Amino acid sequence: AQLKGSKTEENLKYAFAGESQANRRYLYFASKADVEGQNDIAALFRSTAEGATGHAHGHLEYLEAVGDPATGLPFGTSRQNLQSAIAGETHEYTDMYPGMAKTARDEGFEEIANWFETLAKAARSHANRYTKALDGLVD
Amino acid sequence: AQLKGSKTEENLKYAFAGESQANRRYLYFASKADVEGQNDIAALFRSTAEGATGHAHGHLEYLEAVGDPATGLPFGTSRQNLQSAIAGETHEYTDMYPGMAKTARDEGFEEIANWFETLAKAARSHANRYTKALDGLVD
Repeated sequence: AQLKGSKTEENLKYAFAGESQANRRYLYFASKADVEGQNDIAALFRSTAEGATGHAHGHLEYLEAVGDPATGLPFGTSRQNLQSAIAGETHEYTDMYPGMAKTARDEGFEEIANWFETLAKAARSHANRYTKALDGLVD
Repeated sequence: AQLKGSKTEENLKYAFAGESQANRRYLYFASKADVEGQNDIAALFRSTAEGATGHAHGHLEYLEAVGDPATGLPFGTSRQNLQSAIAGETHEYTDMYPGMAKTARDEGFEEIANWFETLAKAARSHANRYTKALDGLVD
């Protein structure tokens, strides 16, 4: 409770975002090393990526006291988690990805705009699957 | 249309941050569902998390030439990837995590301050390991 509204809450959200991206980045770097045949480098990136998973996990555990960094909604139980995932996916397909696609098209990046539209379609599908799972949940 | 400096470059970085966090959040939610015995919700979170990994990979593919979301540095080859990883980890241990630790301590969240300090030390260790890997890289 004391954490809500603090600068530390904001720092935990920022650090969660950074560590989440670090895992994704390090896995991407590992996949590039795979193709290069840099097998030791790939293993190092995968090991450090696992460290970033633990860091992000810890940040999110502290944030369970205040809300999901992506939606502000409570998280913990599957009911709460599904409700938050639905809100996030709905934001992605309604606003974020279509907005990014329009700007990509405005700026002349047609392939990127189509990519964003593909991800809007994916987010709509994921929102609908989460909604169905929530409907079926008896707790 | 030049991607570097465009609004679309910034949107790719932002979308990458969101998809990265989505994977981390969804794996956390999947583990909560495991404990509750909600096996299908757990699998659904894991399946959707795997989709988020693909989305993040696709965003990074577009960003290779313009710069790593975390550092602004070019990425793609193992040498570039190690240089960028070192830069990012060095920022975490010299600036980001120490600053977050100081703020948490000032706000009275002593355990969280120690958590940030632990992560500063971890980032220093990551930077050191990446530096040794770069120093011996055969490319």
